[PDB]
Amino acid sequence: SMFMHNQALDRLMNPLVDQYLWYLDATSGNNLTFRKAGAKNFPEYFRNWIPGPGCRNQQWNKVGTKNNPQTGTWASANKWRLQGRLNKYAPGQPNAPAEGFL
Amino acid sequence: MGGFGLKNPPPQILIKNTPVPADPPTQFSSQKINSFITQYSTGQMTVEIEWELRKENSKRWNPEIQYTANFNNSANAQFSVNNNGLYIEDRTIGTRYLTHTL
Repeated sequence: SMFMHNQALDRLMNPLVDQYLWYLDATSGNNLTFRKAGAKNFPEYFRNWIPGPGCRNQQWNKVGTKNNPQTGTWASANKWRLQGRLNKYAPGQPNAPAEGFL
Repeated sequence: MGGFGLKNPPPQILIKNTPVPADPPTQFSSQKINSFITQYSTGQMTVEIEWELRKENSKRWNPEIQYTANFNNSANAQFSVNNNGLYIEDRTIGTRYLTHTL
């Protein structure tokens, strides 16, 4: 696929109309209160799809003065082990780092 | 009440004015459309029945009772409209006059 996506996953929807699905927002007052999904509050929407797999990875800032002075990076690497010996996990799942980090 | 009992009688015929909604609001709402345009309709109908009837052969000598318009003079004729324009039925006319041997 040579294309970059036009939309985020969490952002696939019509903003103009609220959903018909109801959830439990608040337990206060010895009773249950069901909010309705909508009113431009996105995090509460129901969705059919969820983001891809991955794992957390150590991030080194591209500006050298902001990085911890490690004489070498091994003990900090992501590793998988096979037959009782450790191999760096590279490259990992296609996860992007923070902006300005690697 | 008298009549012809039928397993498969003539079908009911049902008619309605299709609803025409009034001007909808510009912002979207999922509730039903309450306000419509007041309208009615009219037109002619017609019904054509085909009746089958049993001819009468009776050799009795003397004449029979028959239905006859009331012999009397009257301010209003029988089964006819009056001065105000209202149609008036003078009687209920049974079907049984001609005699038949038991």
